[PDB]
Amino acid sequence: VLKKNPLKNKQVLLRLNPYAKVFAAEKLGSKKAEKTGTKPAAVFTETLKHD
Amino acid sequence: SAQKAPKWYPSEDVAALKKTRKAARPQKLRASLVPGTVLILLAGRFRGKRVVYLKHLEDNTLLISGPFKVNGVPLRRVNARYVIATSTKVSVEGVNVEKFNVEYFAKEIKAERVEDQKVVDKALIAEIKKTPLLKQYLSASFSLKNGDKPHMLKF
Amino acid sequence: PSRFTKTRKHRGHVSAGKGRIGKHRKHPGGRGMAGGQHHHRINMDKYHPGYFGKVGMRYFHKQQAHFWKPVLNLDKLWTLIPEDKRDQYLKSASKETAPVIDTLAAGYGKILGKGRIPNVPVIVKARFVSKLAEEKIRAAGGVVELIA
Amino acid sequence: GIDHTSKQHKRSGHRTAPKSDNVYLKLLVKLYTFLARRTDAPFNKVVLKALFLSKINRPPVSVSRIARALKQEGAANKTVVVVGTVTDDARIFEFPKTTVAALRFTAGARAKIVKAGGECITLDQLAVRAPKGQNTLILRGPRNSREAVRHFGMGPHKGKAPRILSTGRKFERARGRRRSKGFKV
Amino acid sequence: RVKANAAKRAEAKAQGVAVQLKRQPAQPRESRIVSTEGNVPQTLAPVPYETFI
Amino acid sequence: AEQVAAERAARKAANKEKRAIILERNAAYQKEYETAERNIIQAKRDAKAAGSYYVEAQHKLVFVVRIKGINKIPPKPRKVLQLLRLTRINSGTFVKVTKATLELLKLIEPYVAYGYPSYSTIRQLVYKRGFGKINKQRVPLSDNAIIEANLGKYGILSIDDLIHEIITVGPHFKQANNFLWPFKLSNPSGGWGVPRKFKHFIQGGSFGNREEFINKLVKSMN
RNA sequence: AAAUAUGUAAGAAGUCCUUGUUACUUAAUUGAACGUGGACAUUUGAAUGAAGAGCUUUUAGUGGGCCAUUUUUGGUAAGC
RNA sequence: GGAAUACUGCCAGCUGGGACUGAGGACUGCGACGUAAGUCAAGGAUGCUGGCAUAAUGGUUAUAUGCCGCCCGUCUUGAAACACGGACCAAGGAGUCUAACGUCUAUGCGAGUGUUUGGGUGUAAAACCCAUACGCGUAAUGAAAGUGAACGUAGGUUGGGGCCUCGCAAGAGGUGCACAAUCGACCGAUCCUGAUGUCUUCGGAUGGAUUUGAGUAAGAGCAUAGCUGUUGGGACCCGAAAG
RNA sequence: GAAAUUGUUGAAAGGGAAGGGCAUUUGAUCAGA
Ligand SMILES: [K+]
Ligand SMILES: [Mg+2]
Ligand SMILES: [Mg+2]
Ligand SMILES: [Mg+2]
Ligand SMILES: [Mg+2]
Ligand SMILES: [Mg+2]
Ligand SMILES: [Mg+2]
Ligand SMILES: [Mg+2]
Ligand SMILES: [Mg+2]
Ligand SMILES: [Mg+2]
Ligand SMILES: [Mg+2]
Ligand SMILES: [Mg+2]
Ligand SMILES: [Mg+2]
Ligand SMILES: [Mg+2]
Ligand SMILES: [Mg+2]
Ligand SMILES: [Mg+2]
Ligand SMILES: [Mg+2]
Ligand SMILES: [Mg+2]
Ligand SMILES: [Mg+2]
Ligand SMILES: [Mg+2]
Repeated sequence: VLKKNPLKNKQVLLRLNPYAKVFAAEKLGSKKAEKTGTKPAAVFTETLKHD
Repeated sequence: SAQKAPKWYPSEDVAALKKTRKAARPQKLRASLVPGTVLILLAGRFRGKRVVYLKHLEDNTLLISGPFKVNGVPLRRVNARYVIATSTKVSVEGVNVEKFNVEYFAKEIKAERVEDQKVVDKALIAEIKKTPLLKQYLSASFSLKNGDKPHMLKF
Repeated sequence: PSRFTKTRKHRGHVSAGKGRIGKHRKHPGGRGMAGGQHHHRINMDKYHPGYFGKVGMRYFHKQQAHFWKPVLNLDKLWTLIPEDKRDQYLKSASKETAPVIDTLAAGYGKILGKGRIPNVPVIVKARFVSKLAEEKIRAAGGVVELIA
Repeated sequence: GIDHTSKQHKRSGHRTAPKSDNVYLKLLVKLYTFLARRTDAPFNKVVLKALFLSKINRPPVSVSRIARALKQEGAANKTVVVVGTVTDDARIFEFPKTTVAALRFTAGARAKIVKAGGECITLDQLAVRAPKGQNTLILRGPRNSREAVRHFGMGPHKGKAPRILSTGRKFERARGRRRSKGFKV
Repeated sequence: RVKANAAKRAEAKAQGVAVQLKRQPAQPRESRIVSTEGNVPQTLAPVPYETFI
Repeated sequence: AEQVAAERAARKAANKEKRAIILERNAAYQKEYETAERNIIQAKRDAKAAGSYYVEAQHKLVFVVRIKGINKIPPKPRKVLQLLRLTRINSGTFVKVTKATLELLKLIEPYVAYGYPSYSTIRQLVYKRGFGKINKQRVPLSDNAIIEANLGKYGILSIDDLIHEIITVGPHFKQANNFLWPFKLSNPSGGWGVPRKFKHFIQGGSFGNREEFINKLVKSMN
């Protein structure tokens, strides 16, 4: 009789999408990225700063 | 026959309501309403009176006292949406407000209410008297002056 | 019944369903069959080809009774026999005692041969007969007797 | 505003009830409405639709047509269903024994069927005998055989029976109907 | 295409299970890595106006 | 001799099995999305480190919103809009990008704003304004049972299965996208960001390809 | 020699294999047309859409038009 | 060299204030929490409290204020028009009936149908009953003389609802009315061919054809009634100058 | 014993028309529980 919006009404958000509980518990919307340290090539930097 | 009565008549049976999913969960009153806080009454016969906040009641009303001896406002219920909670606090450790509940205020002046007024006021005035001109503050009525801007004012 | 007509429904509408631009005038295209060759030529030629002109030869003082000749096809040939007797005539398909059918007395002038008849002899008295009608009547073991 | 891709509020264009006020026909329609809703029987649905049809959409079905349908291979024992009138035909001389369910029977048609040794039942008797239309054979008369039909689509080179009151020589046969008078059609 | 489709269907039902017999519109390009070895990007600029008449 | 408990318990158990299947499928989808996004990021970084340029794949999915009213539309753009189911202002649909659909977007450019929808945008669109076509009956996607009943023959068991089939343009994208009723969006809540909508986005207007800013526009319209 | 516009096709009424009819056709069972029998349904052979598709009857009003962008003719031009 | 921050984007992160709405009316569903019982924000508002108990709310009406609002009808591409009719009011005032019809629909009967010209009868213009005819239909075609509708399971092919068999089903097969397309067959007309025979000029078998018919190919019509449309009628109403 | 039109009484409004729509004030009036 009445459309209840998920993205609010956590109850409906959980009726659909049982994975929302896991998402919220593990904080997958704030996932930390593994650190890497690849550096752009000198040719990339020189082209980028080329006038 | 003046109207030729209808072929079908509606049922004169009131239907039961379907089950309501609305539980009565406790009110969350704003963090500024801590017992002992000096409130300013915004409406009622004691509008503008500064009173002392006390136990939060079950009908969601705030139990307040003047103290009656200080400004003539007795122990009474008040609506939280009709008070401004100032940032002025007295200590209500020592006042016994467990007695006052919704049934206490159900509808000349009762001697029981006079004696509860005396006991609560005697517990409150002693705490008030160690803050200079707090008794005078509570005796004075609040009013907005020319240029007072309640969206900018702090209380 | 006037209460069911659309003129009751046009009450209050000025043009009575006849339009504001082209009104209901008296005789905008002529009366009756006017202009069938000039301004109704399309409607004459479509839906009435052959309307204008002469197509054959005349016949002064034609009497239709001279040409009265109702046709009965062979496919009936038995509704002229009474219903009760028809069953016992269909049974016992004998060359003797074959039922006699007066088609003229039944009101027909020519017997045609459209349908097919059961293989039972029948004596058919007619004024005229189709060739195939007589052939089928004879193949059923019957005969055609000409009368007038 | 909506850019409508089709006519709004368009009626389906099909009858949902008979135009007839025959109370017995309405009772038959009620019975077959129940059946079509609660049997999942294509037969019941098509019979319910046929019960709505106007007279020219229910052309009579003759006992000759029934006999030919029964001469169909394997149909000899099927119950013939005609949603309409069953008429008599003297052009046949050997009618088979069969069960025919029809809205109406001509006196002669009923007589021929019963004399051949069958039964003429109504559509509610048919519904009781075969609620799912078991072993039925729905026959329909020759719709495009009406006299009115031969005038439909009249025009040049159509060959479609001009609308005329008197027939014969001198009646719409000269100019536009032969090459000797102007042209032919 | 009919003949190639018959041949592909036959070879498919002989070799395994895959058909893919419907043509497809030109698809969006896939990712690619573009090298600069011998292809260092040249920088262009808009040219000033002149008449050359 | 009860035929009530031995049905309700079995139906609850079947519902639990279906929910566990949906849970594991959604977890797999989340892993897929995160891995693809981090692989794109890493490919770009690796190409830069190797002195190359990672040319990301062309976008396979667009979201198109009709921003023009229904009056005074030339017939060919009007027909293309009707074939993209954009028969009303602020109606939106997903279009799988091919040559055949790019040449439709080209025709209807002055009447639509379109671009490349993000997973967040698609998810919010389907969650809030998702409706399915069932006897066409514009049924809200309030439960996964409806999605299973109408798209389960394509392996789509939930609203997240549907979102997945949309974002990754799957083998049954046509059926899932057509099952999705055209999204009826509101006007943007902070405005269009431009004084006049009916010049191209490049020229300071609203229509045409706004490739990644379609997410902000649609989020403000949703 | 464009752009725009425009014809056709994108399959089961299809494709392949064998062989029956003929007074047509061939030097000729040569071919033509129509068939019999046999094989091939996940994508039955691009995309998108499809308040469905097809069909019929019968009748109303209308048959003064005008305007805007663009193409364009006469005219100096015109709210021509 | 190590950070920060901006910008952009994501979160099924948390949370405050404001507005509109409360449709539905036993249960049924999907969920959530809970160990389970049960509980819940989960297929649409309930709980607590106050005043009033009547002109207080509300309705009506006049007026005031804010904003808006040209005179209707008509012809017209275009009317508020410096286009026409209208000073006002009452009453009257314009698509009717009929003969014959088209389509559609309802009804009765159905290869038939129509009792009502007339007769019988009557409680007397009613109702009831009826013979022979006649009309239309059941045969067409040709100018006419005239001739006149089954090779066949009243045909073949394709599609075809429904039904039948098999199958859990999907589907496959059989039968396929209506209807559609097409190729045939039959009847009449036209053009040819011209057998037995013979009043030797009649007869016209048999076989044909880029020809033709408003035809046949297991009949649908007849009657009554209704809307709409048609024609003649004063003919929707009023109107000439004339004869 | 209608209306047009008119007298009297009562009420109300009125700076170059009047009439009308939405909303509310004010006055008058009134049904419903
Ligand atoms: K006219
Ligand atoms: Mg709703
Ligand atoms: Mg009108
Ligand atoms: Mg007029
Ligand atoms: Mg704003
Ligand atoms: Mg703007
Ligand atoms: Mg005119
Ligand atoms: Mg930010
Ligand atoms: Mg009021
Ligand atoms: Mg104004
Ligand atoms: Mg003019
Ligand atoms: Mg006007
Ligand atoms: Mg003027
Ligand atoms: Mg005039
Ligand atoms: Mg005047
Ligand atoms: Mg009057
Ligand atoms: Mg006169
Ligand atoms: Mg004269
Ligand atoms: Mg008097
Ligand atoms: Mg008066």
